[PDB]
Amino acid sequence: KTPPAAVLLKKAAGIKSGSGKPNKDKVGKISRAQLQEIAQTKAADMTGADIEAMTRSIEGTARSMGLVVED
Amino acid sequence: SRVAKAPVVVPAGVDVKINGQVITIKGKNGELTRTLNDAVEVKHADNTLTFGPRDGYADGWAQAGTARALLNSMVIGVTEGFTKKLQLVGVGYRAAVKGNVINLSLGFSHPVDHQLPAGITAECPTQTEIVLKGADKQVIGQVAADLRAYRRPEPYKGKGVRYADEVVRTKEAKKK
Amino acid sequence: MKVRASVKKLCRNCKIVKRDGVIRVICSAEPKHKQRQG
RNA sequence: AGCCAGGAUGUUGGCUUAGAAGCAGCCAUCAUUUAAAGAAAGCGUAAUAGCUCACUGGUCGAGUCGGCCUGCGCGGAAGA
Repeated sequence: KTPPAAVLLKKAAGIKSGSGKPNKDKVGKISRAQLQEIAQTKAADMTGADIEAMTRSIEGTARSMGLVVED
Repeated sequence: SRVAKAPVVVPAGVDVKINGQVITIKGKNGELTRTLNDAVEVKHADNTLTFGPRDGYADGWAQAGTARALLNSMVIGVTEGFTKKLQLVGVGYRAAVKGNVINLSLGFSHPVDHQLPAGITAECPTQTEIVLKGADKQVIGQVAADLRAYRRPEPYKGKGVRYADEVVRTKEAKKK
Repeated sequence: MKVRASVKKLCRNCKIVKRDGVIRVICSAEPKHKQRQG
């Protein structure tokens, strides 16, 4: 099966923890396309097929992880 | 002190009579009792009471609430009394108290054999519990607390007599 | 253990009492918590 | 002040050791039901249980409290 969105974000972002030691450890950035592969984890619990909506919970999960929504 | 103004409400088997000086009490568990009001002012309205100072005196509350607490125990003491469990759970302990005499096995050279003050009676219908009979809340507590001074509970084994509630703060030997 | 002139720190289980105008520190769970001055 | 009902939920937030049981590093400090209970202060044991904040609500019911200055006492205080 597929894992939770949080670890599926760590597989896509330049993060090795955690935010680690400031200016020494990294978190990287994730693109709108890279977010929309992770939003598919909602497509059978969310009743609406709207891709924007199912990605809002991933953009919220990214803030819950300090992960950067940047192109 | 709002409690000094709280009504008490005299229970069954008790009779109260009042004057500008001295209060008079009769009761089915006690004896004809009078208390002098040398520092306090007291009123009694057939079954319900109130206490205060007879002249101020700063803040007025210094004696009246104490005199009221005493009365609010006395009107129970002279009809039904107070709780009467003084208990043993230690190994080799035995109660044998009777009349005015305390006979007790507690790990000492003698079985106490103490003769008690006045106004107090003791029994133990079971070998594990001492039952004190009396109408005065002060003597019934003071005799059980003066008995607490005979082999005081030791710091790491904590054994002795308990007032039906365990309070001893018994230590554990150094760690380990 | 000493009489210790300053009272500065307690625990919620420490009662603290005034006797002859002077404060004393006393706690049912901590036999070390004893002061007699102030 | 006392007596007394609730200290709940998302949620095992996530990484992690050893249990985590509020009470252990560092990262996320947001959300909900409601009259109302923090991603809660604190103790407690190696761990627990237990104690204990926070907020609302039930009952009596009128005044009550903590500092900062000042006059005066209180102890602090031991010698031939």
